[PDB]
Amino acid sequence: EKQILCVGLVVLDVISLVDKYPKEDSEIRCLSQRWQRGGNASNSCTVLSLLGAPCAFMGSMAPGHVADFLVADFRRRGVDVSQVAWQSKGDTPSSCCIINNSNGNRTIVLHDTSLPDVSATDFEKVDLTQFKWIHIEGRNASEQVKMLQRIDAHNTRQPPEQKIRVSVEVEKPREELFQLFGYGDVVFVSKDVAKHLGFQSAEEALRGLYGRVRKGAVLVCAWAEEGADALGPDGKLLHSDAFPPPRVVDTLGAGDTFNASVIFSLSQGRSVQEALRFGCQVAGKKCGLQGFDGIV
Amino acid sequence: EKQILCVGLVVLDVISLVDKYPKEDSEIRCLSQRWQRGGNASNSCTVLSLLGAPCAFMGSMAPGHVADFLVADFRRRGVDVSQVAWQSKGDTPSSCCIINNSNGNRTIVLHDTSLPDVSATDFEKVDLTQFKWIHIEGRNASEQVKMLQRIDAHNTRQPPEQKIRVSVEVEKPREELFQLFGYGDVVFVSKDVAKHLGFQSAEEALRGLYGRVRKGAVLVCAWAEEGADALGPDGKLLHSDAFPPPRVVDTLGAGDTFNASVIFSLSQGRSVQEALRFGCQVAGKKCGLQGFDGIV
Repeated sequence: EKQILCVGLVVLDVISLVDKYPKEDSEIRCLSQRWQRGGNASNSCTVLSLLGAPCAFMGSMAPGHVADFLVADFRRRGVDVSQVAWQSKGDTPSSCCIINNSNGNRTIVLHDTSLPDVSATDFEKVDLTQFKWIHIEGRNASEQVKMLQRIDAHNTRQPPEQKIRVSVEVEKPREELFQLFGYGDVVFVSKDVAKHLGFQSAEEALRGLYGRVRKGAVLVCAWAEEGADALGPDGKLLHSDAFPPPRVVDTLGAGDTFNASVIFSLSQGRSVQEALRFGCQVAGKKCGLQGFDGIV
Repeated sequence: EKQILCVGLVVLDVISLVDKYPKEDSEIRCLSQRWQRGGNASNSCTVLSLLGAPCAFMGSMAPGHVADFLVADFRRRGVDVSQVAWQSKGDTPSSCCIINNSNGNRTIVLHDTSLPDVSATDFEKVDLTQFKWIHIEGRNASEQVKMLQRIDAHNTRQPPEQKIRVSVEVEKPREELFQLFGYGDVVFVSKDVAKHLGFQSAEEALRGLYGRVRKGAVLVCAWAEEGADALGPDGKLLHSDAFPPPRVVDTLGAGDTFNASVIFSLSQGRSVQEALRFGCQVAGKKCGLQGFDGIV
């Protein structure tokens, strides 16, 4: 059975919950503390795996303690890591995150050696016959365009039933990523890119950005508590409410859980409306849980 | 040569070395990062190892990756882990440590909650004929006294020449530990404890607290830049100046280096006076060093 590939960043977050932020030069105990693999492409694989869809992660890593921990996690959850671009030097990104018990505050100390990004030449070496869906976390745009072009060229030599579906996320606020909009069957734009572009709601954003997508494509924008919306080539704006959990305990990865869910659903041949709804159910559920496990 | 046994915590410390201490609700970018075996008894075994002294660690660990790292590290250093108390489930202690670059202060967010402690039951299964010196990190006091009494019971049927020497560390400001004083030939008390009880200097700390030890014991107190002092049965107050590094960069475990150096010095039949200086020479140098390698 063909897998879903997710190209993006990975990170080891060490998350600590405390009652009060630590005064310098002190030793205090934790309420809780967990080690969690993260990064957008990385979380989507976590969700795709729990939802029972075979998937693969491709990103940059370097050998070391963190990579070892990260690869172990991937494997345990069944995520394929064969396509990973290993680098000669640097460390795989890691961070320690202290979380305040009442204030909700989050201080992050981050270790990141600027590993070269997955390049077009890295992606040339990936055999595409294994994949049914590919999803690219927008980062180094001009290289990623080459990748998307490579996929486009692949699809032209294939019957429709066997074409690879492609999705793209534009989640950081940078001029360079705009070029991604023109590729992919599904394009995810985040609230924060949307608001930074001056848009005040998911409706405006879709209607404002749709002109930038390849013909036939679908633009999706999830707006947290206000649900999620989408716009297709037929111009009807599809909506889903959010599914707020009784208490929102953890938000880290909710957007990644949204995207993976929409991908999974469209992947299973469901409709955009259905996929929007599904994305919202799963994301809301995750928000009432520590990490990703209890989603399914 | 018989082994020195160290009883207490073992921890996988995630050190992050930063420019300035970070402000709450902010994302600072790390200078360097690493994993270190830590925990008080654990660090003392690292130091005891570097001096060339055979040693063994006893504490609670639990199956998983964290234990794999720590155990591996114990072996890299020759430390005997056969006396360890393996639990069936739960997670081995781990922590997030932030070290300042300029001042060199260390801030610890420890996670030592999961596992049950080394019980007095566990300790009876220890062949006391293997060790010449048993050191106990003061933690679960009421069980630790049982262990100490069992050692006292053992010494009774052994001549002065070949009789196990015992020490205790009182490092946390929790009343529960006050009992431990009456046991052990050498009783380490820290600056963090001394100040909690209202003591201004290392001298007044020893004077006030000596009535608490057993007849003929040695009360030690290290006080960072102000060296370290000691008081025995005779009553002559021995002191030592501090040997500061050319540039203080890492304080994390400096106390655990002092203790270890004093224990070592003493077990090799030197005097309290010489022991102190050695504690200060080595503890000091460890402060100009990122890690424990190079302290001798």
